[PDB]
Parts: sequence; structure tokens; C-alpha cells
Amino acid sequence: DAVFGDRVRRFQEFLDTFTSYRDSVRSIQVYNSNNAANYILPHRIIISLDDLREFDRSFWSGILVEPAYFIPPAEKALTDLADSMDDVPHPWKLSFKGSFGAHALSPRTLTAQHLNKLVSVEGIVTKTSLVRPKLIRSVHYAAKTGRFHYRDYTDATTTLTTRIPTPAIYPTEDTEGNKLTTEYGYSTFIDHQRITVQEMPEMAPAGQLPRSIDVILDDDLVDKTKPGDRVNVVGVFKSLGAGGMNQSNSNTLIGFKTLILGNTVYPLHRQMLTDFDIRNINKLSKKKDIFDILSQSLAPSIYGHDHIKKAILLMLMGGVEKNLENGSHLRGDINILMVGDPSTAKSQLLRFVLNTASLAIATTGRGSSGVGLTAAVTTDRETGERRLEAGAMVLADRGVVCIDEFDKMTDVDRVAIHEVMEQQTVTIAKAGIHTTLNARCSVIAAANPVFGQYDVNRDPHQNIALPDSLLSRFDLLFVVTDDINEIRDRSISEHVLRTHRVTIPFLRKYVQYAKERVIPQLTQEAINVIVKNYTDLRNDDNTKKSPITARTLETLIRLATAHAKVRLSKTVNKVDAKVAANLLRFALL
Amino acid sequence: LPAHLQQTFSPEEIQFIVENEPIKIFPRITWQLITTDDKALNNMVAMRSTEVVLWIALLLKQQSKCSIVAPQWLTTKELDRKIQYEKTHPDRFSELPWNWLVLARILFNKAKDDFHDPIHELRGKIQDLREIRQIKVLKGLKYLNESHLQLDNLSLLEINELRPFITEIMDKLREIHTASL
Amino acid sequence: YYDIDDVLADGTEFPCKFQYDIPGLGYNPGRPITKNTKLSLPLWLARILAIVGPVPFVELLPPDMFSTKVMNAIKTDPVALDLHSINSHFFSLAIKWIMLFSEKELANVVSELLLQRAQELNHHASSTSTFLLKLEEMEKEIYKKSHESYKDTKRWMFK
Amino acid sequence: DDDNTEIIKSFKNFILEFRLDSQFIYRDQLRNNILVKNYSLTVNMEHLIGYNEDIYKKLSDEPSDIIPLFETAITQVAKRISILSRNSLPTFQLILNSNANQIPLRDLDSEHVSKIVRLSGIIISTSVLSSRATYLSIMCRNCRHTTSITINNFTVSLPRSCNCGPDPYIIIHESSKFIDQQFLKLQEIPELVPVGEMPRNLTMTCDRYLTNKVIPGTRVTIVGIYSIYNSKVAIRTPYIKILGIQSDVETSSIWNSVTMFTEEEEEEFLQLSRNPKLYEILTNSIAPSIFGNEDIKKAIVCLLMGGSKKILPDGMRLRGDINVLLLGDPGTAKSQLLKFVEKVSPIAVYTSGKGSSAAGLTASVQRDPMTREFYLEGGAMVLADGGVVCIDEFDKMRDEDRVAIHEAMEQQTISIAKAGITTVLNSRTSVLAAANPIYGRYDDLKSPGDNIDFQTTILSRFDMIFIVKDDHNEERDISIANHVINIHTGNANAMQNQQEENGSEISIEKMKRYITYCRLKCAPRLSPQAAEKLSSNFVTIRKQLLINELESTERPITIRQLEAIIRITESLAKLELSPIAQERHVDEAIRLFQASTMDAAS
Amino acid sequence: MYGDLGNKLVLEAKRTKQLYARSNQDVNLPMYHEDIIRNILKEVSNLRKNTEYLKEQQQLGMLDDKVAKCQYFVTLLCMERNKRCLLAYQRLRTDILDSMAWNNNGLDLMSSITFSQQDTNNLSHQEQEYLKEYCDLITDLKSGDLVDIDLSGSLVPPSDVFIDVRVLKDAGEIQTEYGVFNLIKDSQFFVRQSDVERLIQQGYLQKI
DNA sequence: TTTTTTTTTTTTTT
Ligand SMILES: Nc1ncnc2c1ncn2[C@@H]1O[C@H](COP(=O)(O)OP(=O)(O)NP(=O)(O)O)[C@@H](O)[C@H]1O
Ligand SMILES: Nc1ncnc2c1ncn2[C@@H]1O[C@H](COP(=O)(O)OP(=O)(O)NP(=O)(O)O)[C@@H](O)[C@H]1O
Repeated sequence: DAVFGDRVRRFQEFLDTFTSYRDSVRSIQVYNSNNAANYILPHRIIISLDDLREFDRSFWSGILVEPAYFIPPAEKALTDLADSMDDVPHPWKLSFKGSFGAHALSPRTLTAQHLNKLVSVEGIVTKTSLVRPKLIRSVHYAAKTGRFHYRDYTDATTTLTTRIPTPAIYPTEDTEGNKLTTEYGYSTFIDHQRITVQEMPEMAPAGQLPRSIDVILDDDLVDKTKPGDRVNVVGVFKSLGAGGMNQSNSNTLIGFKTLILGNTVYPLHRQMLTDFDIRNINKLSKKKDIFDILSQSLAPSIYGHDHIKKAILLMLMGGVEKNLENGSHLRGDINILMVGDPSTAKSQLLRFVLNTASLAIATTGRGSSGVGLTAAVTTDRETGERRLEAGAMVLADRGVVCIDEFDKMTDVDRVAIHEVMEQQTVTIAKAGIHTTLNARCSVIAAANPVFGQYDVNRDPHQNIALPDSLLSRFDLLFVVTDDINEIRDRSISEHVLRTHRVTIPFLRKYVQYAKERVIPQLTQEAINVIVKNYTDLRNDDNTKKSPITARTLETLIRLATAHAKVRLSKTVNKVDAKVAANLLRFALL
Repeated sequence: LPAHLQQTFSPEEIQFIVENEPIKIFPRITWQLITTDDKALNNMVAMRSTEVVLWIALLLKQQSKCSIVAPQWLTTKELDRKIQYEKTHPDRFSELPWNWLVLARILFNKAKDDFHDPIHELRGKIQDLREIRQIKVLKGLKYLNESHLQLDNLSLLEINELRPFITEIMDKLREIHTASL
Repeated sequence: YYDIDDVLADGTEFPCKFQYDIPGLGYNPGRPITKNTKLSLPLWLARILAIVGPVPFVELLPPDMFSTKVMNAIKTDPVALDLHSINSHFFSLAIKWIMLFSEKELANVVSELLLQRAQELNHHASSTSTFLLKLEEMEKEIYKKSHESYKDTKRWMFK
Repeated sequence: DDDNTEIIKSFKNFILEFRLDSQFIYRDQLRNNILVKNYSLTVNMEHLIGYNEDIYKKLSDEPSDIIPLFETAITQVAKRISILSRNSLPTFQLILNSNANQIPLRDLDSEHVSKIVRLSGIIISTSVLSSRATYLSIMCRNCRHTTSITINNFTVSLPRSCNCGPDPYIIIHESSKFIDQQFLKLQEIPELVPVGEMPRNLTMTCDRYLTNKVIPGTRVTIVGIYSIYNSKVAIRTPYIKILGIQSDVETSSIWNSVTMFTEEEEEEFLQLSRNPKLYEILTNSIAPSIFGNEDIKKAIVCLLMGGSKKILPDGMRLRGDINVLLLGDPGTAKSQLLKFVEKVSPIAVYTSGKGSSAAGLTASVQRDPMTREFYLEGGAMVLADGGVVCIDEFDKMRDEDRVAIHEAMEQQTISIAKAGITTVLNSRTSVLAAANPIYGRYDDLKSPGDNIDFQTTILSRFDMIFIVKDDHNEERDISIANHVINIHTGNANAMQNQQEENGSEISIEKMKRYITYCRLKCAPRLSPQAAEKLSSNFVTIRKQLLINELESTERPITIRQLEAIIRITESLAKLELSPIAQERHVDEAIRLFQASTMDAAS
Repeated sequence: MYGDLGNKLVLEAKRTKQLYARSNQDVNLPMYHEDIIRNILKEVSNLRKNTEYLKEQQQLGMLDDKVAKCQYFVTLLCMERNKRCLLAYQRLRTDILDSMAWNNNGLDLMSSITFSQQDTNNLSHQEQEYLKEYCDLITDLKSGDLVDIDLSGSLVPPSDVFIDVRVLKDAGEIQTEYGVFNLIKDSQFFVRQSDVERLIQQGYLQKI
């Protein structure tokens, strides 16, 4: 393998020329020892492939083409270099970027030639085969002859190059027959995983279904990504396994299940605000009509319903949280529902909450099993371990669940749905594992009138379609009438017609920032009013309609707090409460 | 306004070009004709080698009062020496009569009877000849740059059929390149 | 000019901020727009807006299609990238920006783009699949004259 | 093998020598396809039988032992064609088709096994791409001897010769070459020969340039070879390896798609647009069977073209094209009509369910009981995406995903959060509702609403809703009753339509290619004022149905109804192949839904 | 919002270039857009209306403001823009029609452009007058030669020399010139290239 | 030289 060293001395020139990589190299080499001065760093480096055409194109192409012959000596080169660095006081890894490609492709298609080559391939993460650590290097200590003894085990999944079947036994008393004890806490174990990726369902060509394919995640790549996330996954596509021709079994056509090793795994759509941007965020934040402004831009086509819009943004903040000490939490995230005659744009309105909201996942009615319930993947998958897997609502943790036809979901689902909102967790007894896992989620749905257009005529009782405690947990019930005004109908027409014929993306960039910086806490000014308001409700709102509870007031907290994040005020203020007093009026009238 | 083609010549036309070239024939016949570009002749000796223009020979062969000679370049054993030269010279296109592809179709259409065993032979040899020559063309096409072109030996049919592609492209090349300054 | 593509080529907006205040807004009620207000503008007007001011009326930030992103994107595997997706008027355009702004490197790159493209484009001389969709308009027409040349040629070749 | 090498020479001969006057078709085809990177050639077995009978007589005898040889020469042929030497050049594929002679599936047993069989059937479901070996090499686990196997087709375990033993070899995975394999599951044609029983499905397998050539659920023709393999007495599984496959007419279509072009189409499609009768002659394409019912008859057309689908940012997108109701008294012809409609669609699924025939009307994800792990099983709506929706018995549809119909028609999607998978998958499918109304004509003296299940909202979900009322009335019958006995024997009305073919009428297998054609060009759109006209028309439709409701009548109208009538405009316009739509153009779409407004008034 | 309106038109010019380009060639230009150019024209007259107004305004309170200096260097550009669009639209619209002239008249005995170029009414009258005036001009090229040409005829090279043409539902005979060949439905011949050229373009003759 | 597997989805049913 003289050429193996040739790839290295070719790339050795690339070491220090250009040296723009050595900065982060050294940086790892420093922040590790700075954590060593504490009182965690991964070893691997992003390399934009873009630069490499500026040295050897002849080396460039093969990096994608036959990485088994190229990437391991340059891999060795990272380690070689970094070892030449200070200071005395590990195999490393790589990623790259792209800057692609041939080799630009989506998971929907692959092979023949596409195999055995570096590729970037993007998409949905499912089903997340769960983590187990893996054996690589063996080590043992002889006595009384002493010394230190070892082996190095190599799976077909490790590295790239084909190698003799190392596995699987401890060397165990190498000659002369001296006892050899496992070196545990010495010998190397890198964690391993296999994660399939489904191509985006909407970009599917035809009635043909989505096809996922697995990608092995070694070292860091594990725990980086949960299921359901959009991820560009890069690495080299291995031809793996016997062709059924290893043995007499089986006499058949089928064979060669295969996946991709390495490499990078970037998430896609967080975010990156620099300075110049957030300066705009705050420049706008100063303006006092901006709440309404942000509300209007939500629905480019849709008419008005600005009170509903506001309500949505109020859910888009999260309305902070407060966790008790040694007691149960006070839910701060906001749960609402839409109701009204068909063609209210309720479903389509949900589809706006599909993209800007930074998750979570929406569902049409069904739904289940238990939605966010894991429903206990069974049996095992794999190696004799019964496993759970992310359910809808779980995947939706700290995100937006949305529902088309929450009225059409089963009565049996509703049980765990109560468990979704008050208890705000997930209880699992099924086989099984008894874990109570956090279900804390922002949840909005829509329901149609139980019977026809009578949504307006009939009392809310019987118009519910989903009694009862379901109604309590809802911060708002929104009745939207299809009722006719020809005066309005002209307006209804023209904007709808100019349809087919204040910026939202920035709205996401702003909302995200308003979450973490900052939480408002509270001031007594809102308190000096909304109390008067609540009792005012109870002594009045019962002479009109129902219901009224303490909970509906707790929403005054959440609502006010939501707009409090909208003002980006470091604290809650009275006028925010006035925004709440606004929203609940139109909630019941 | 010709519209079509327009810069390049139609193969249909270029055949009209080559049809104006001189060749030998074997007359059946023993006024004048006067014509224009003909000169010759007085009543032309029957069953003897004689030089005329192609298209006249085409027409009198259509009356079969003449017989067209196979060009001495066109033969099996000859095509072999040339195509062999072609394989052992990956860059140069060797040497050809230059109106030939047209001549081939032209003669095979009518003059077919005069040759000895052109059938199922030459059409293959020239198909292959045109083949290795065609790949020599296409492979030469990566050196394409402004402003220089050596096509050296290439036939007018060969060339004209591909004319628009190098011409039109090369302009997009040179224009932008000198435009840089 | 009198090829539709010439008036059509300037139909592309380029990022440009003005170096001056411009009373009499070209678009609505400024009426002036303050210096360094970012705007996408058609090349036909913009082209001269640099030539006259000796400081110009307009700053002219680099276009989104000439980004290092795309410029090396083409450098990776020229055949695969879809030119129709980018503008689609590019060689009909990039020529104009490389004239107006007078760059020297990207040229030597771009020419090679068209080269490789044509290396492939000739290979379609013989009588698509996914490819035929993704070509630029001039890249689409070169195909016309080239192909149709052959398309007549073979029909002559036999009867 | 030098015998096989003489056969090799025989095929090299076959290619270089062969002539159709005068170009050598396969020879041209090669250098044509090498720049396509097709690396394959489709050869008529008749030019072969015309070239030398002998080689076929032995080819037809054990083709399996020869077909690769046939390739080993033509892969060499490219060597003497593609380039000159003194890379890497992939081993060729060959695809051979022939007119041949058709054989029915039910009669396929033993006998013809290990030979060529032309036959059609229809594919049910596509297997996932499965890659297979082409070249592989191996070092020994013990002696480190370097072996090189060319894996060829058409099992065969790895050879053990340089303890060393028993078989010490493991694949060099790094250096190996590869190909895809499809594993077609395909079904016999619906018509023959079921006798009494259920349709069989016999499994076949594509590879290389054959893969993904055929959609799930489309009529197709495969030639291939009848063979067997164990696959856990001797009881080995029947199958057919695939060469070559050809689509039944066309089918081409997929993807993006095809023309190609055969120029006469554009002209002939434009002349259609210059024919003032074209809209109406399409109407006369739809029912050679059905004389009359011209209203709904005009209503079918506008759906198939696809209507307005406009995606405007943000992710908001409005559907196309729409929905239609055939509900009316039996005698409507609407099932006969629908059985025209589905055959018209380039790609669609006919559902009388419940869901069709055995289909979960929506895709129902079902665990593979082997190796666990739920996988989505597909669905009628799913497979029918970008195609027609056929529904009978809509009185009886599955109530739970009835809502997934209540949704997929609109949001162009179905969300499955069930089990593991959250993917919201596309049904852009356009529904036509053919169900029979409750009690026939008895809902006419009643409230015509709530006719469909327990809610009126389904109507809103639909668009072009049409109530077909046939009274026993005079002379409109006596002419269609006259039409009848002609229709039956001797097709005295089906001859009368063939002189209208020469005079006027469309061929309707054409109509497929028409609607395939103009659905792939970008979406048509109305000029502003026809829209404002939709505004003053509808302000009075809505005004009228509040005033109609001055009687406190329960009901019907929405704002998706106006928009519904919008999409009909771009439909009827997409007929025209015109980016715009004229005022009156839109107007007969108005008169076209106007009957449904009186369906609201009745 | 400004010089854009013409871009719709030049786009249409693209498509109508495509309607002659392959095409296959039936010509038949869709229409002169009389409405839209006039929209442009009301803005092109509006532009120099604004500019003439500013030419008044520059003289009073603007005082040759460096920005006031701009809009002459600015709006006038859109004047050139429109001009470009309109010009090239019409140079297209004409080059196509002059081509439609050259090919056929058409040919004997043209004997008239009447019913030829079926557009007739649909083609705008300024172009109608122009075109017919232009083939009036081309008749003078029939005057200049004195070949005889038959520029309109004899486009493709001769061969050889005799062909078999079949008549399609055509009578006939108009054959008074030369000699009378008696045109009947389903009538073919064996005849020299010469006489072919006219009734082959006249549509009467067919097979070559 | 062999290893090892019961929920979840849907269904037809009193
Ligand atoms: N501003 C708007 N207001 C109302 N509807 C609109 C508006 N703009 C568009 N629409 C359309 O109105 C329809 C709304 O349907 P929608 O109610 O959201 O679905 P749905 O509720 O699931 N059907 P249903 O369950 O019966 O209520 C869609 O076709 C939208 O495209
Ligand atoms: N133009 C026509 N109009 C009416 N009936 C026709 C026509 N042509 C044929 N028929 C005959 O009448 C029947 C028309 O179908 P029809 O009686 O309406 O049943 P259907 O409603 O389509 N089926 P279903 O959807 O379950 O109600 C056919 O069975 C034909 O025999």
C-alpha cells in the first residue's frame, strides 16, 4: 500500500497549505486542555470540499469515487498532523460539507454506480433504531510476566476496507499461557447505530410510497438527531454482506441489503442571528403596534380573523413556564381549538402553522395508536430488547400538535389526550416499560359542527362534539361563522380572486429569539386588573353563557405572558393584560 | 428570405455541389451537345474510359447508355489500408476523396451494378470508417477552444452536417473570452 | 436589441443600493429614496446607473446567481446542474455582467461550463432523457440547429 | 465455450452485417445509446429470424445459457464501436421484444418452463429497489490468494479453490460493481381467465435499465423467461426473469413525461383548440354509450384536464381538480358513465366501496408479520394520485377515513401519524361522487340535504354536485329508446359513431393522450373581470340562498363553492390550451354549475 | 410596474417565434395586440408627459437639481425600452410575414395574395397594407429578373429530372401554359422537374 | 454447528 502513503504525502502538502483548517484543529487541541483546566470536545473536522479542487482535482474526484482508497490515509493525515501538534498533556474522524454533486441525490433513488461512493442524501428521520454501545479494541493484562497486551477488533461496519472476520472472542491467555484479564475502562468502545431516512413524502413522484434507507452512525453521530427531523446525511455507501452466496443458503435472487457509513448528518428546515439582524428584531420590537402587525402577516390569503391570528402567535411563544419546587408544574404552553362551518379555512389555516412554527407535527383526526403513545414496538427489534419508539405527540414535545377533525378522533384516544394536556405527560404500562415521559406540548385543533350549519343556532352544549374535560383544558374555543353578508361577500370575492392571480420568515426568526430571550415573569399591574376582570366574568358571563373555571383565568396568566414575550419586555405589564381582556371577550362573544 | 438553413448548406444541397465533380465512364453510344461548362464532346467512343461530369453520367446511366467507373480509391482492399491507417493514427483522420459519403450513396442508389462486390461489404466498411472517424471527431471535440481549429482532413458532408454546433458555440466562446478585457 | 432574448435578458433584477438620494421615485411615494436603500433592479436601467453619477448613482452588490456557492457548484460536476433552474438566462446574461462589471476569473470558469455542456450536447446528435428539460434557452437552441442539422442529414442518408 | 465463441462471432456477424436498406439499425442504435449511456439494445427477433434461423433455433432452446453470451459479444461490439485502443466500459444490458404470440397466464404450467413467453397481465405493486452483484473479488481468509469472480446472470455460491477450507472467501466490497433488481409482483389481466376463481399473481424481476420502467397498477407487457427457485418436494417457487419488457399502449406517461414528440400532436392539439366544437366534441367523446344527460356529460371533461392549482407562498395551496356528484335515481347511467370515466383517465383506480376492490380506501399501514416493523401498504387514493377518483356506494364509505376523504380532496393530502410513520402523503386525486341518494326520488319532496350521511358539509367538500332526475317522460325517451336497440345489435349505434370519427368525433384513447398532454403544461388562468363577474354572480348566489332561506330552510353554499366554480373555469380553459380565459369562456362554466344552484333550490 | 408591460409582449414574441421555429410550419400569426401596446402607449405618452412636465418643473423650482437631472437620464430609458420591445415585436411580426411572402407568391400566376396568408382580418391593417405593399415590391423583383426567376419558385435543387406526382382532389386543368395535362382526382404522372414547381407549391400536385 | 418472536393494525360479529 505504498500508494496509501502517497495519498497521505499528497494531502500532507495540503496540511498547513492552506492552513485555514489548522485554526480549528489547534482550537480542539486547546479547548480540550481548557476543559482540562476546568475547576467534551468531539474529535472530527468539517472540511468544505470546495477548497480541495484548488490543489488536486485528481485527488478530489476519488474522494467521492473510491473513498475506501482515499479517505483513510487523509483520515490518517488529520490524526498525523494533530499529533504533530502540541501537547503531550485518539483516531479522530471527518465530515466535509458539499458543494455537490453527482452525488447530489435524494434517498428516493440510489445504486448501482451510486454505491461505494461518497454521497449527500437528505430527509425524514425514522424510525430511529435505538442506541447500543459497540466493541472495537480488546486489551488484557498478563501476570506475573506483566506487560500490557491487546487486540483490535474490526466489524464490517467499521472503517470501509474489507478485512478478515476479526470477531468474536477475547484472545484469552496468549502464549505462554498466562492469565489475561479484560481491560475495561481501557479498551475502546465506540457507540454505533443504524438510522433509516424516509424521503420527503410530498416530494414523492407518484402514488409510489416513501422508501427509507439506513445510515450507520458512529461516535458522535448518535443522539445528535431524533426521528422525524429533516437531515442531510452524507457519507459513503457501503456494499455490505454476503450475497446469499456465502453459503448454500439461500438459493434465491434476493440479497445485498446496504447502507451508508459516516459522515456528517446536518439538520435542516434554529437560528443564526449575527448582530445586524437581531438589531432589526429589536428595532421593530420598540414599535407598539407590532403585535397586530405580526398577526396580520400570518395569513396572506385569509380574511381577518385577526383575533384568532393573535391567539396563534400567543401560542407560538409558548407563554413561558413555571416549575414548582418539589411540586407539579404550572403549564405555560397554550392549547386552543377551532370550530365552525366548513370552508372556514380552518384546515388550511392549520397548514400555516405547519411551516413557520418550527415543528411540531399535525394530524387529521386519526391518529392513534395513542397518537404520541409509543405503542410498544414488538417484539424487540432488535437483539432481544423490547423497544418503544417516538409517537406523534412525543415527537411533538415542546412543539405544535395540530388536528384536522379532533371531533372525528376516537373516544378511546381522548383518554390519553386528557393525559396530553393537564397531566401533560405520557404514562405507558403496555407490555412493558412504565416510563412517564414529558408530553409538554402546544396543541391546536379544529372541529366541525356536530350537525350541519347549526353551530351558530344550537347551544354550545351538544355543539361541543367532544365533551367534557376536553373543553376545560382548551384555552380557547373559536366559533367561526360562515354567515353571509353580501357587503362582506364582495370583499370575500375580490381578495380570493386576486389570490390565484410584515414578513413571515423573519417572523420565525423573531419568535424563536423571543422564546429564550427573555421570559417576562410577572408584575402586579396585570394582576390589579385581570382579577376584577375574572370576577366580572363570573358575575356576568353566567348571565350569558358558560363555562367559567379557575383554569380559564390561569389562561389570563398565559395570554398576558404570551403578549409579554411579544413586547419583548423584560417583565409583564398592565397593557399586556389588556391584550388578554381583549382576547377572552371575543373568545366568548 | 431563405429562412433555412441558413448559414450551413443542406446535405440535399451539398450533394448538388459534389454532383458537379469529374469522373470516368464507359459509354454505350458512339448536336453536339453544346451546353456550357461541358466542353466535350464529339461522339464519344463506346466501351472506353472517358472523363465527364457526374450528374450527366447519372442521367445517362439512368438511360443506361453509359456505365460509371468505380473510383480507383473505392475498393475493399483499399478501405482496409485507410481504416488501418485510421486505427494507428488516433489523432489524424488520414486521407479521403472528400466528396465520398455522398459519392457512396449516389453510386449505390444507381451505379450499384457496375462495382464488383460493393454489396454487404463497403457499406459496412464505410459505416465503420465513418464510425472510427466519428469518434475521432467527437473526441477531438474536447480540444475545442478559441480561436483555433484543425479539422484537417474531414469531409464536406462530415463537416456540414455538424457545422452549426462548432460554429455557433465557438462564437459564444471567443466573444466572451476577448470580451473579458 | 431585436432578438427577443436581448430585451428579455435585462428582465433580470440585480441587488443594487443607490449611492445617492433619488427624488422622483422610479417605483411608490418616496418621493426620494435615501442613499443605500437596497433594491432589485432590471439590468437595462441599472447598467448605465453605474456609468453616471465621478461616483455612481448605484452601488451594485453581486448577484445571487454568481455566488461562490453556485460558481463552485458548477465547478463540481457541470453536466448534472440544471441551468434552466438558475435563471434560465445565463450565458445570455453572465456575459452582460462580465462586460459591465468587467471581471477576469469567473469568465475562464464559465466558458468551461459551456464547454463541458457542449461536449455533452453534441452527444445528443444521434436520434432524452431527464436532460432535455434542464438546458438554458441558448443551450436549448444550440440543440435545435445542431440536432436538426443531423435530423435532416440522416433523412438524406437513406431515401 | 469456443463453440459459444463461434456463437459470439455469430452475433458480432449478426450486428455488423444486418441491413434494413441501408443503415445497420442495431449498429446505429449502439453508438446512439452509448452517448445515452443506455448500454443496452432492443432487438427484433424477426430481424434475427430474418438474419439466421439457426441461432434462434438454439436460442429458443436454452436461451438462459446463451443470453449472457449474446451480451458478451455486443459488449465487445461497443469496444469496436465506442472508442479505439492502442474504459471503464460497463457490461451491457439487452432487452429483446417481439410481436411473438400471446399466451394466457392461467395455462402457464411446466411445459414451456425455461423458455420465452410473451404475455401481459397487470402489475399490482412495485417492490423496492434491490441492488445485486456485477463484479466481485476476494482475498483468502488464510492463504490470501486473490480471486476474481465476474458474477453473471442468470443460486451460485462462492468457489473455494486457491485448509485452505472449506470456503475461505469474503467479498471485496470496496472494489465491486453493481446493478438494481426490481422484483415485480404482477397480476393477470382482469378479463381472462378467472373462470370462477381469483386472479393469480406471478412474480418476475427487472434489472438495470429495465427497473422502475413500469408504474404500480398499469397495464403492461412482459416477455421474459419462465423459471423456478427454491426460496424457503422439491417445491420451488415459480417466477420469470425479465427480458425484455414493453409497456402496453402507451403507457409511457411517467415521468415529466413523454410526447415524444411526433409533431403532428401540437398541430392536432391546436386545431382542436381552433375547433369551436372541441369542448362539445369532447362531450361527444365521453359517451358513445350514453345518449343524453349532456349536462353532467359536460361536467366530466373539465375534471380530467386538471383545474387551477396554484401554490402561492406561504405554503397555502388550493386543489385541483375539484369534485362531482352523480347521485340520482338508478337509470342515471352514472355507473356505466363512471366505467367510461376511469378508462378515460391515464392513471386511476375504480372504487365502488367500501374501497376497491379490497382496498382500504385510504392507505392502511400494516406490519410485516415477518421481521416486524410496520410498513405502509399503499392505498387506492394513494396510488390514484394525480389521477381520477372513482366512487360508488358512497352512501357506504368507511366512516373513519371518510374524513380522510373529507380532507385529501381538499388539502390534497392524507396525514398518517399512526404507529411509527408521521409522513403526510400526497393524494392530489380529484373525486367524482357516484353514490345513490337515500330512497331514490323520495328525498325530493323532503329536505334534499343530509341525503349524504348525517351532514350537509360533504356537499361543500364536493363542488359540481349534480342531481340527475329522470321522469318517465315522452319522446326524450323514444329517441334514446330508439338509440338502445341500435346500441345492442348489431352495434347499429356503434357504427354510426365511426362516420362521426371521420366527420368529427375523437377516438378517446386519443383523449387520454390529450388530457395527459395538456395537464403537463403550466396552469391556465382567468383575466380579472370574469372573476369580478364571479363576485356579482355569487353575491347574488349567496344573497339568493339567504333570501331562499327566508323560509328558515335548513341546507349548499360556501366560500369554497365560489372557488369551486373558479377551478371549473381554469378546467374548461385548460381545454383551450390558453394561458387566459375569456368572459363567456368562464360563463358556460357558470351555467354549468348553475344547475347545481337549482339543486340547492330543489 | 414600469417598462415591464412590454415584457409580456416580448414573451408572447418568444412563443410566436416558436410557432414558426420547428414549427411545424403553418405560420398563422395569432394577432397584433392592439390593446396592450396602447396601454404601453398611454404610459409612454404619460412618461414623456411627466417628463415634459418636469421639463417645465426643472425650469422653476428644481433648478437643474442633480436628481432632477436624473429622470431624463432615467425615464427616457424606458422610452428606449418600450421602443426596443415594440420594434423587435414588429421586426419579428414582419420578418415572419416577409418570409411568408417570399416562399409563396405562389406560384405561376401567384396570382394574388388574396386568401393567401389566411390571417387576413386578424393581421393588423397597418401590417396588411404594408405586407401587400411589400409583395407589390417583390413583384418588382420579378421585374428585375429577367432570369427568369422564380425566386419564389425553385428553392430546392433539381433531380432527376423526372418524377411521379399525384393529384389530390384537384381540377383542373389550369394547364393552358405549356401543354394541357388534364388534372383529375387521383391522377398521377411521369414528368420533368420543370412544370412541377408551381402546382406542387400550388398544392395540386403531391408525390416526389 | 444452531442459536430466536407477541403488539398493532384491521377485521367481521353478536
Ligand atoms: N380567507 C379564507 N377564508 C376561508 N376559506 C378560505 C380562505 N382562503 C381560502 N379558503 C379556502 O376555504 C377552504 C377551507 O376549508 P377548511 O374548512 O379549512 O377545510 P375543512 O374544515 O377540513 N373542511 P371541513 O372539515 O368540512 O370544515 C379551502 O378550500 C381554502 O382554500
Ligand atoms: N344513455 C343511457 N341512459 C340511461 N340508461 C342507459 C343509457 N345507455 C345505456 N343504459 C342502460 O341503463 C343502465 C344505466 O345505468 P343505471 O341504471 O343508471 O345504473 P347505475 O345508476 O349507473 N348503477 P348505480 O351507480 O349503482 O346506481 C345500464 O345498465 C344500461 O343497460
